[PDB]
Amino acid sequence: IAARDLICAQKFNGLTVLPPLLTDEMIAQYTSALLAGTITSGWTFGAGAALQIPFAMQMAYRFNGIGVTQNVLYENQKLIANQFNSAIGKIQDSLSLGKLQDVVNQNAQALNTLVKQLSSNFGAISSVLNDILSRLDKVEAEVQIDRLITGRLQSLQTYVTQQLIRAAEIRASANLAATKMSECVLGQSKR
Amino acid sequence: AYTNSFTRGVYYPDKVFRSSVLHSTQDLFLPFFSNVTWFHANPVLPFNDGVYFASTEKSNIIRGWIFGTTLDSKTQSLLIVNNNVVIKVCEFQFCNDPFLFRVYSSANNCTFEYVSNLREFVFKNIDGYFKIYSKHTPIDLPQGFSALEPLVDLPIGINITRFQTLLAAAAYYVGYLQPRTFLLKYNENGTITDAVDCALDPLSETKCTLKSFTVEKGIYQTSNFRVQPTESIVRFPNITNLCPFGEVFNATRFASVYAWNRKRISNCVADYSVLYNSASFSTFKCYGVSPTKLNDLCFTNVYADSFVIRGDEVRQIAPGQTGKIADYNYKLPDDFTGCVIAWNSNNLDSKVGGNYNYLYRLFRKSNLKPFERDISTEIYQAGSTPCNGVEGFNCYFPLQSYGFQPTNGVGYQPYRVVVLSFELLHAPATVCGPKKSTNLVKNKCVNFNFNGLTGTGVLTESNKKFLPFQQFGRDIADTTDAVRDPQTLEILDITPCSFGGVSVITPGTNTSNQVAVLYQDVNCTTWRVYSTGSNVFQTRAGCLIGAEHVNNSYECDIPIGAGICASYQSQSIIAYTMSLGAENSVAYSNNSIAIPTNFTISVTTEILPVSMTKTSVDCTMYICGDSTECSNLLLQYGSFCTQLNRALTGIAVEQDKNTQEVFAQVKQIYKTPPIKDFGGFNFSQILPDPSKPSKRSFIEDLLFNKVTLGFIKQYGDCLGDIAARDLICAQKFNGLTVLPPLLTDEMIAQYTSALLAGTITSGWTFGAGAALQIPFAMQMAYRFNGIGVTQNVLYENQKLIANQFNSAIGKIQDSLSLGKLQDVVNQNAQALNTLVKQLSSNFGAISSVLNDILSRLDKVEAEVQIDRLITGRLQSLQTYVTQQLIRAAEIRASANLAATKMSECVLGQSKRVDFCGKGYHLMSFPQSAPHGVVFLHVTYVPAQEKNFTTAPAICHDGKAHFPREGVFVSNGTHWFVTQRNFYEPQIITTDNTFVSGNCDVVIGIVNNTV
Amino acid sequence: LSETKCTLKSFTVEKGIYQTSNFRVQPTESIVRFPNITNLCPFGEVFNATRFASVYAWNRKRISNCVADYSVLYNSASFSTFKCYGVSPTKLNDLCFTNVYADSFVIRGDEVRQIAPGQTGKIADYNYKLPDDFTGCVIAWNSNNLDSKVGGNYNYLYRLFRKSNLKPFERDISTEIYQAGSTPCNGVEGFNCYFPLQSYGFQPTNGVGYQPYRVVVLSFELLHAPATVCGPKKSTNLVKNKCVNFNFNGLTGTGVLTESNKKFLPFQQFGRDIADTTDAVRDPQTLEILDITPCSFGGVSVITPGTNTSNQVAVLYQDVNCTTWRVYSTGSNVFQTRAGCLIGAEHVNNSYECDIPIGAGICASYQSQSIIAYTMSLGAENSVAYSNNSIAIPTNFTISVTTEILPVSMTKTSVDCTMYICGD
Amino acid sequence: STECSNLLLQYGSFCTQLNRALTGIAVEQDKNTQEVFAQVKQIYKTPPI
Ligand SMILES: CCCCC/C=C\C/C=C\CCCCCCCC(=O)O
Ligand SMILES: CCCCC/C=C\C/C=C\CCCCCCCC(=O)O
Ligand SMILES: *[C@@H]1O[C@H](CO)[C@@H](O)[C@H](O)[C@H]1NC(C)=O
Ligand SMILES: *[C@@H]1O[C@H](CO)[C@@H](O)[C@H](O)[C@H]1NC(C)=O
Ligand SMILES: *[C@@H]1O[C@H](CO)[C@@H](O)[C@H](O)[C@H]1NC(C)=O
Ligand SMILES: *[C@@H]1O[C@H](CO)[C@@H](O)[C@H](O)[C@H]1NC(C)=O
Ligand SMILES: *[C@@H]1O[C@H](CO)[C@@H](O)[C@H](O)[C@H]1NC(C)=O
Ligand SMILES: *[C@@H]1O[C@H](CO)[C@@H](O)[C@H](O)[C@H]1NC(C)=O
Ligand SMILES: *[C@@H]1O[C@H](CO)[C@@H](O)[C@H](O)[C@H]1NC(C)=O
Ligand SMILES: *[C@@H]1O[C@H](CO)[C@@H](O)[C@H](O)[C@H]1NC(C)=O
Ligand SMILES: *[C@@H]1O[C@H](CO)[C@@H](O)[C@H](O)[C@H]1NC(C)=O
Ligand SMILES: *[C@@H]1O[C@H](CO)[C@@H](O)[C@H](O)[C@H]1NC(C)=O
Ligand SMILES: *[C@@H]1O[C@H](CO)[C@@H](O)[C@H](O)[C@H]1NC(C)=O
Ligand SMILES: *[C@@H]1O[C@H](CO)[C@@H](O)[C@H](O)[C@H]1NC(C)=O
Ligand SMILES: *[C@@H]1O[C@H](CO)[C@@H](O)[C@H](O)[C@H]1NC(C)=O
Ligand SMILES: *[C@@H]1O[C@H](CO)[C@@H](O)[C@H](O)[C@H]1NC(C)=O
Ligand SMILES: *[C@@H]1O[C@H](CO)[C@@H](O)[C@H](O)[C@H]1NC(C)=O
Ligand SMILES: *[C@@H]1O[C@H](CO)[C@@H](O)[C@H](O)[C@H]1NC(C)=O
Repeated sequence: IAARDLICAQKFNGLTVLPPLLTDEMIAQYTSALLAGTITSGWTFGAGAALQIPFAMQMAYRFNGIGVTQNVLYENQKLIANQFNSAIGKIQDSLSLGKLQDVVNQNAQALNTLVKQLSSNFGAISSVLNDILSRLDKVEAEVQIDRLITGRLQSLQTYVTQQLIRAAEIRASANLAATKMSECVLGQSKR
Repeated sequence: AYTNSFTRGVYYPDKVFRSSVLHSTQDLFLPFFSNVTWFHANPVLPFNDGVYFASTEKSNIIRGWIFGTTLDSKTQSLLIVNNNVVIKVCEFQFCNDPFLFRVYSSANNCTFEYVSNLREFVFKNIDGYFKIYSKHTPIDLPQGFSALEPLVDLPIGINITRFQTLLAAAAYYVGYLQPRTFLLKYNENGTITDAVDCALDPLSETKCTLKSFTVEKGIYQTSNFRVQPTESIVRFPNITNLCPFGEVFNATRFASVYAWNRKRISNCVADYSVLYNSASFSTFKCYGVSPTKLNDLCFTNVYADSFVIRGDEVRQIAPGQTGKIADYNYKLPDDFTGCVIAWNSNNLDSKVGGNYNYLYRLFRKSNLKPFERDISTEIYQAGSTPCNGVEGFNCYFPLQSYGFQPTNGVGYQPYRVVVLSFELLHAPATVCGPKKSTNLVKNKCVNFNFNGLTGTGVLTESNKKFLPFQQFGRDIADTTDAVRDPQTLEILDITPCSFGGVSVITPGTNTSNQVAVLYQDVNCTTWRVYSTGSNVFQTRAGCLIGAEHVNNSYECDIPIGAGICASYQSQSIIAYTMSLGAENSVAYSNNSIAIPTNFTISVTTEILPVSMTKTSVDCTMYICGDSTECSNLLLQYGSFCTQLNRALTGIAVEQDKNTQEVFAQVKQIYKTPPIKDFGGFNFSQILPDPSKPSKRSFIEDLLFNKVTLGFIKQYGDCLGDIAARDLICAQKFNGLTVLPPLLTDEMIAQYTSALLAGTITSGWTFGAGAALQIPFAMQMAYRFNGIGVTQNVLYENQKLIANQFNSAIGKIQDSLSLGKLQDVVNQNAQALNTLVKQLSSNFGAISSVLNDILSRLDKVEAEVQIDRLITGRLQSLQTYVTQQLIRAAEIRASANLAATKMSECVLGQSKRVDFCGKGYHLMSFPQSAPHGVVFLHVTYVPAQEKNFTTAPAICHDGKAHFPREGVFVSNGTHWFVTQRNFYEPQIITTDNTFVSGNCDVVIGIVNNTV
Repeated sequence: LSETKCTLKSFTVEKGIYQTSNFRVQPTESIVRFPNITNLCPFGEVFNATRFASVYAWNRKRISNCVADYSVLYNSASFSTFKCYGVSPTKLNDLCFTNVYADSFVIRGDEVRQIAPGQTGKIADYNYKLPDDFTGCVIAWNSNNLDSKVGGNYNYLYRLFRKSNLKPFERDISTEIYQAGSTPCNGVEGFNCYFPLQSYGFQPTNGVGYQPYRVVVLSFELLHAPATVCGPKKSTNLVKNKCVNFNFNGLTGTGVLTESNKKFLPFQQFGRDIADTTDAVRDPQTLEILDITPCSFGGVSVITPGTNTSNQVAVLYQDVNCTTWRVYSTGSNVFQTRAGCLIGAEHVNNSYECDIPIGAGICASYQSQSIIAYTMSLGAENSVAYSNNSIAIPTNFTISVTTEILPVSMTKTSVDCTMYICGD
Repeated sequence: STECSNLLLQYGSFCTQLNRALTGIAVEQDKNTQEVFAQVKQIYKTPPI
């Protein structure tokens, strides 16, 4: 069963995956707290104590924010609510995400090619240590084992360098997402 | 009968002086915390790989030792005895009870002779050398750490498996040694004072990896779970006969070279030791295999080729030779695997008068191909004219005859030649060798040898169907994973027996010595662990052993994974689930609102790196030192140092650019105000202090002492032994240097003081051109208008606001008693230190010192080693440069963020949420720090809210009215209109209101009077 | 400037500052320090002995306190085999050797190929074996004139049967009968049992492959511990506080020798650092201990206005404090900064903007015409007339247009690896 | 293989380096998640009405 799993083929050769510290349920808990705060309090909770305010009055504030008078909202409340409900319905209808899948695909591909590069000779007489050691004595075997060692070390070094570059990219994206959460969800943006 | 050693038994591995260092070595050591045996006041004990001996005596009772295999007169034994120190190697005949001088009865021929309160000895036997280390120590085995020093090494050259003690009211101890890895500590004087056994505990593995005797609180990854092989297996086919050595090597008459003979070998056992008493070979050379492995292998397609040639043509039977025989008679491939055997036969093939029975080919149009035979007899044309049979002046008969007389020179004597060709380790094989098979063992980690293929692992029954011509099966990584048993013909799968990840959690060695272990691939709900215990907690990250579970939820202390953390509390380690935060709720309704009635002024600090250290490298000095030979060999890699230096120079200029674009935003320098009277606001703690050797403020001074880090280091400064501990001019004796920043710290402080003066005297006008003066209180009133509060609110609470600001700015300097800035320094130091440390690697050569290599080998033999060293060291430098580039990019991102923050938070008022602090931003002050910048953010925070009833609109007389600013609130009886961020009710009248409705459509309208 | 030109691989240089090689120093003279020994090594007793031992009971003797001048063998001894393993034959005259043993025996002509680290056969298996990590030399020569007698010399024996292979440098001198059929063999012989030892029959009229050969094996260690067997080199005086070339007991190198304060234990001769290079040594004659320091140290930089403007340059020595001789050349003007010592530029007292950055707040520029060094200026000095009842308000305005430039893309490339690496 | 394990010790300062880099990445990921999602330390209930 180890000859087809492709996961414990990785970890029979020393490659392992570590779990995240926060579980998906805890993340969903955080997002639910954010939604409850923004719906009940407006943008007050993002600056200290959360103050309650009726939702229609909050949307009137947000209309004053974009340069329209608040009586325009109160005279079209039902049309606005219907439009919002229909729009969210369309959003969930459409859902029947390649940016997120690309990261997973890249990580899997990197680990799999790392496993695959173990069949190279690197200039020796074979890529199997046991075959080399079954036929040659110590002095004649060091010369081949050293070539294999150098090849596999440079494989690992290449993998680590690529991982560092990808991590820097992901950090840039995470900083952008944090700023978006801070400025679009906890307040109204003018940019 | 049994005792415990703790840290007893350690010797100097080498004879080289070291001091102030930690060194890691592998040798045969007595394992830490092992059980030794106790003998009171003799028996015969084994001698496995070496012995640790100790004797606590008071009257010189222990006297000596005897070593050997059997202690009779059929083998040699070693006697060491005091009585005069006497050392002999003889064929002694010993007694059952030897005591001291009736120790032995006879002494046959000898090959070695030398007659000449806690005593510790170590004995070893390597390469015919009996090595002894010893030490004495004045005072139930005691405790402590002492290191034994080399005593003697004797060339006895005997085989030892047992030993015994010689006795004339004492005790002695016996422990056995195993190959281990130790981390020893040398002190200032060169004495070994401490050691760590790496293969004892996971904590010991962590200590050996960190190369330190202390560990800081955290969680560390250790080696994967390892399992040892229990036993060994041999499985060859069943064969009885012996290979036909007599028919090949003892044949009556051999063939001619031009018609060499070939025969196949199969179904036999290759036991060539039967040739030792009858055949001596002048040539025996093998190509694809070592001569010392032949007894362990099996061979697939075995052919033997025989012929006869003359004495000095034997050198032509080799893969790549030219000559008469190699060209026209017999050629070997370049990829030949086999053996060539030749021996002189002047007694059989020589006759008086001349033997003319052996021929060879002298003329041919073109060279043969490997293993091609040509037995033609057609005349040879050598003049480009017809050659129809007749001979002479153009035509020769191709074949010539050897003439072998008994009285020739050795170069013209007959030689018999055999060539054996075979294949190894790919297909089924019927010519095995003289090894004996054993039983087949399944479902255990064992050592196996299947038809010469050796390995380790677990064997299981398989379901694959090999074709008859296949014997092995390979995986995608090119390793064998299936095999066919050569006797039962069943097929087995081979699986490795090492699997699973392991981690160790520690609170710090300076706190406690207890640890927890996480097994990441185990479900205890279980035996794949080093040790079980009283408490075993199962998580979804693995199985944790050594920590107690609890049901309450704290914040995280040490992250373990999947929502579980650990901490240290009679005192134990506990595991819990991390809490996200407090549990709160909001009293929401459709006609209720809360409005603040008071406020607080808060000051918070933010820290950002701006720069890192600039370095340069002299590659010739790092790679070659000062060897002219190495310097001349390095020129064949010349296009690789300029590249590294270009990258480093780019980084070095980038750092100064970062500092310039963060701090030199204003080119006008504003002097500090001569009179400091700003509506009652105290700035003395952040303005420049002129009563110091610098112009740094109080807070800046507190900041600069909180980071531990430019200087001129002279040659005479660390000339001599002082270079062996500085750790800085150890770097720069190898070509690594640090360049100073272009702007000094005083200049940076000058820029920050100009910024503060501008912002305190001008507001935000100086960041857009000419700086215009304005009283500070009016500036604060403007900043209050900025966040949506009226300016009269500021003017009526000026004393309270000023007092709050002063107390808040005092709290910051109180608290200052910065790991983000220290991390950069630590990383930059560590990288260079490991670069210096990597110069002790061999990289595959015979030594890591150029001078040692060049003191013993000459040019041609020395290039082969110097080139390996050069490749390794170039790789080290390239790795360092790449990591530096990545870190520089990260620092550039941080510096750009700091520049934007200086431009938007300090030179103006920000509307972006949570960009210049927490709350509603008012204003910001920068301070300079080592390699970074610190921002003091001042924000407005509403407080002390109260409840009110609210309506969206008010209907007077059939018309709708809207507040036009703020909200309508009611305190139970009356209706007022107020502002959002501060309670300030007023009368609802026609100027604070506008009418744009008919009072028929607004939901929630409440009618009142205006 | 020439080093900069060679590094850039160009005959022109643009205005700026360039890093050059570190400050190098040449060694003045050479030193040799061996121990004091008078005697000559016993070549006659080993190579000229009347009778050697058998291969199964080979002989071994220790060599110490002598000088190895093997040129004395040229007059009398010709060798058919001489091979060395851990060292080159042309370096033997400059080295010292630590633990020297000589092992001697006699074998037949065609077995000499079996005295090597990884050989198989009768002698390598049952009689005499070498390690895989052997460091030493093997010497063999024909001796048909001494060990051959008419009718057959039967004094030399070897072992033909043994249960298992010998370990390296192991001797076996037993005489017990050998069991070859798995039946009791209590002394009697025949059809299952053999006496383990066989005898060479050496007659003068044999083939060269059946003639006697005398074999000596020398084993020693190099460059780790104290040594008493040295080559025929002559010592010189000890020189301190100068960069010299040294040869201490065969270990060669360069640097400065200084008196030390370390106490080696009697069994130690050298000392190492974390980098695994030798740092301390013990003089083999006075028994004092010296420290070895490299004599190359310090960074150097060159400031140039551009070769198309002028050929004159300034040099910054980054590890020198002229307030001074660790410089290539002195000059009329020398300026001391906290970045190093600058030689070839005139200091001035007025402050400009930066032109060429030097470090720690100092820049340089081209001024009859010379290079000048000053401290960069941060900008103009202004002030604000602040009071508690005053304000300034603009009365006019200006419209300004400014430019900003940003990169968006770079060039796209591809590679054919087979074409770059292997051509065709 | 014990032989390869004993031969690899002449390259011992190259595994710790790789592992340090990977550990840095691993902690960076958890930091990213915290700084994106755990912005508010107060947990608010979903409204009852
Ligand atoms: C009697 C023991 C002498 C050994 C002294 C110790 C080390 C000398 C090492 C190598 C020198 C080889 C000496 C044998 C003569 C070499 C052949 C020649 O003459 O060119
Ligand atoms: C005719 C039998 C063919 C040999 C069997 C096939 C393969 C065995 C390969 C090598 C071992 C035999 C080498 C000949 C003996 C020389 C070694 C010695 O005695 O010094
Ligand atoms: C050792 O002594 C025994 C007994 O006389 C003798 O047979 C044997 O040949 C001797 N061997 C050696 C090497 O001296
Ligand atoms: C070790 O060296 C120090 C100086 O480095 C010295 O003070 C101390 O006495 C020495 N220890 C001894 C001699 O035991
Ligand atoms: C060859 O045959 C002869 C005579 O039968 C025998 O004495 C000798 O030992 C044999 N040698 C080999 C190598 O078979
Ligand atoms: C094989 O035969 C062809 C034609 O008969 C000839 O040209 C060629 O030389 C031969 N090969 C060899 C190796 O002689
Ligand atoms: C070897 O013996 C076993 C019985 O122990 C038998 O099954 C097997 O067939 C024999 N060898 C081969 C190649 O079949
Ligand atoms: C562990 O084993 C138990 C018992 O079968 C099972 O319920 C559980 O799903 C397994 N996995 C974990 C993570 O506990
Ligand atoms: C607001 O808080 C301050 C304390 O900072 C207090 O002195 C003041 O009385 C409070 N105002 C009211 C109206 O309670
Ligand atoms: C400002 O604070 C300092 C620090 O305590 C204090 O000495 C000074 O008196 C304060 N300013 C005034 C005007 O009191
Ligand atoms: C407002 O009322 C809610 C419940 O109606 C209460 O929980 C809250 O504490 C009140 N506000 C204040 C400031 O007390
Ligand atoms: C509400 O306001 C009215 C009008 O100012 C006042 O008479 C009454 O006392 C207030 N009630 C409370 C609870 O403040
Ligand atoms: C307020 O509106 C209600 C609903 O039409 C009406 O009955 C009531 O009389 C109004 N109040 C006043 C004071 O006009
Ligand atoms: C061996 O001794 C003889 C006679 O004493 C002498 O002639 C010969 O030169 C010596 N050979 C050596 C010392 O190699
Ligand atoms: C050493 O002695 C033991 C027991 O006497 C024996 O089994 C082993 O074969 C001997 N070693 C050698 C290399 O003969
Ligand atoms: C060598 O001679 C010196 C005197 O020049 C003497 O001090 C020294 O002891 C001699 N050699 C040794 C090893 O002592
Ligand atoms: C250079 O030497 C002078 C003379 O002693 C000394 O005052 C100064 O501190 C040293 N360092 C620098 C950077 O000038
Ligand atoms: C303002 O500047 C313009 C020149 O751009 C000038 O023509 C105009 O007279 C100025 N206004 C006053 C009031 O001086």
